[PDB]
Amino acid sequence: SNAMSRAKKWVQYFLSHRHVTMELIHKIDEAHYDYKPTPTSMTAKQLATHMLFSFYNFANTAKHGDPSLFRQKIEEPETNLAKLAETYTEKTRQLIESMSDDDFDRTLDLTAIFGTQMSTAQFLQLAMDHEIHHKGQLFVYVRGMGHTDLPLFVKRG
Amino acid sequence: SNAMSRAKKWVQYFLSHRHVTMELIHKIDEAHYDYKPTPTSMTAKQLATHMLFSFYNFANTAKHGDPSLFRQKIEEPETNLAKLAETYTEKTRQLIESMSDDDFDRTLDLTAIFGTQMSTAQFLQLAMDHEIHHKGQLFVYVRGMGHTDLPLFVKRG
Ligand code: NI
Ligand code: NI
Repeated sequence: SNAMSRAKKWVQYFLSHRHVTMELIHKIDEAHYDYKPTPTSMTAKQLATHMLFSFYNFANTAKHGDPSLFRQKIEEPETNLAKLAETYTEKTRQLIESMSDDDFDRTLDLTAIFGTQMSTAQFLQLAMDHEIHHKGQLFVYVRGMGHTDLPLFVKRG
Repeated sequence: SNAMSRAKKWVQYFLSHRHVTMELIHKIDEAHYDYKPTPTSMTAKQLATHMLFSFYNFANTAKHGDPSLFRQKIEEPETNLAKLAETYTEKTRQLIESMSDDDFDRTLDLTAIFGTQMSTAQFLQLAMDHEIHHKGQLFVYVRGMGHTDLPLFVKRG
């Protein structure tokens, strides 16, 4: 029988990147929450928050096959990035882990949003691309704040 | 005969990102070739070059199922980024497009390099993650140079 479900594969793929995101987030102290590489860039706190919430929305939508969920506003009082990070990483992990293998084949009607329909797997690949994209930026932020010992962009696990 | 048009799917996936990379590269004039967001960061030219060459090596290696190709040094006189970009984007596109669907299942012995064996498809996903990762950084560079009208990080359709 299969050693792992699709869900389990996606979760490992997710974590191989999100773990790095979290390592980077821990290098950001309150003093740099509002750091910006450029005058028109997001603050570090904005960037990190956007990554956590946006991915949660992708997973949430994917899990429930419901496109309306996608732009549902997340209101969270947490304030402390690191705690926020661990909270939403766990919520996101659990959503994905709870999916069946057919769920990944379900078609999502996203014309209203991406102007197109899409398999749940393509949709999740988009969420990954989005996370990897922003993590790349986060790398630049963190070096800008002066940190030089940075993790590999992706974890061997 | 390739029932899944794997190559063709990968190519479309590749281009949906590489096209944005190229749009960004065109916003970089010779005057900013050596721009760096931080004193310890790669220059814009170094970053863009690294993306073009690294991906070419992934594809090259994938196409020929030959791990030795991977760290083969690329020597290129071009100098002009944009031309370099279009040249290597086309070479990369052609390599991937010329692959059969079984090629994507071939196992690559990469212990010497990543300390692990890997399917060609996982290997190509790594190449994509790497491109997306660096394109994220390139976005920070380009805003830093002063450009504010930036493409979406990925082109759909
Ligand atoms: Ni975003
Ligand atoms: Ni790299």
